[PDB]
Amino acid sequence: QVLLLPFPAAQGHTNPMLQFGRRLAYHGLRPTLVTTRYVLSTTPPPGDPFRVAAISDGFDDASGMAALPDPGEYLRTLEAHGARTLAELLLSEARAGRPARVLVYDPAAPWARRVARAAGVATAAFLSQPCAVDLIYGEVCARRLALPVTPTDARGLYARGVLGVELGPDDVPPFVAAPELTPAFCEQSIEQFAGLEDDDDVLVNSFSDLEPKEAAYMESTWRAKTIGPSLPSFYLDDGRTAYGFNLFRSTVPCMEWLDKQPPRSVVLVSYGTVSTFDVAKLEELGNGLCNSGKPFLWVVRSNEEHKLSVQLRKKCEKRGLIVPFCPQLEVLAHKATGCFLSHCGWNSTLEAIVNGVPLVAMPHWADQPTISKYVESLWGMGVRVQLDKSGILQREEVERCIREVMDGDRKEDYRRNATRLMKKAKESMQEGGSSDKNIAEFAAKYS
Ligand SMILES: O=c1ccn([C@@H]2O[C@H](COP(=O)(O)OP(=O)(O)O)[C@@H](O)[C@H]2O)c(=O)[nH]1
Repeated sequence: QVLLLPFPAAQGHTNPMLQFGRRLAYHGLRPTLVTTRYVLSTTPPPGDPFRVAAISDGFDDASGMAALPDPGEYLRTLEAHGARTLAELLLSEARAGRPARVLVYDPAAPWARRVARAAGVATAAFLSQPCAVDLIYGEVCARRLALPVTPTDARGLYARGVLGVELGPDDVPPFVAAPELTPAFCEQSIEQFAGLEDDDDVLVNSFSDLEPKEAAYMESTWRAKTIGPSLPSFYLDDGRTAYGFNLFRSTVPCMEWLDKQPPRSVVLVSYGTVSTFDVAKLEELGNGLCNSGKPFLWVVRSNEEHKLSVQLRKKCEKRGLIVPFCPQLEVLAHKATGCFLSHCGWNSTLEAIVNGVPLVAMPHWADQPTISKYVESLWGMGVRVQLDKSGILQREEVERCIREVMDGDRKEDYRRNATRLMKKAKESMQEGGSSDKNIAEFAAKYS
């Protein structure tokens, strides 16, 4: 089979690799999703065409990340148990008459490539972040840039035609520009690339037209092939596609609420599945939303919602809806959706692009500051919130950015760019498109 090993944490996102796997199954390959025992027992399996299998991260009954909140210690524990149990899985698969043909893995777990290579299984790295960020990490790994990475280093790469934007201090990836703040994440980011040259294939969830210089450099430097955006075929208009109302229509109550709002009127608001906001930050964000006067759909996770006051929740009742989780793709495809106030995680960004939704970017760390710069400066599909002198986001700034995207003199600029990139994203994944071609090549290689 083809084994698919997304980053084996509950906080990891399996769907981009599953959508790659669905495309491989269309070409006749047989995919298995490999997750932790904890994830397997706490989420529904993917269903046809997938098998499921498990490894362990040390914690089969509880969440390893809650147990081990120091990131370095969680990652060392995952490596020790994961590598052992992955080896055991490769053997048990072979003994069950399903020897793995290839292991597709997120190199944010680079021990997986060692284990598979030692089992004589081909390996394909699946980069889950944008080429722009990936190449900066790769230059550090390759010892072409020292730590910390500076805006001067970034300006060099722009000048050499590698980066298509000039990154300032608030735009360079903090895990390498401020590595003392997050030692384990700095190491994780760089070690993604350590030994990547030994893989059979290297894949990235992006498309060439979005980041042309960066994807070209990733291809020539790391053999990376673009295979995205790795989203459901429906949202890419890929029939293997006529008039636009979502045929993949759920019963989720927030969708009923969106159905009653006017076209392009609603602000979707999410800071993703990992970041935590303190009470003060939630208060500035929620008041900004209320102060905007727009309808809004605010995702506040179950594990965060204790921080919302009664009074702010009531204020949000006037025009807003607060939910713990939404069907974000379905939301973004909805005719009522006008803009997305996002932390600019890459999956959320790609989902916004495929649906032509303009962005208000509120980045925290990882790839988000970089993505937010591309959003505002190269892609032109939205604006980034400006923090005050002490690094605080103020309610007045939240409000001003919402208004600027929905009502400002440049409203039509952001919409125009979003629509333009939407069309190119779809093209890339349709038959004969730049990403589709790389998927087909891979599939033939492993048939
Ligand atoms: O209410 C929500 C919040 C998030 N997501 C999905 O969760 C992923 C979040 O990934 P992202 O890279 O944006 O950031 P993270 O959450 O890892 O910071 C995306 O696929 C979202 O569509 C969702 O479906 N519903």
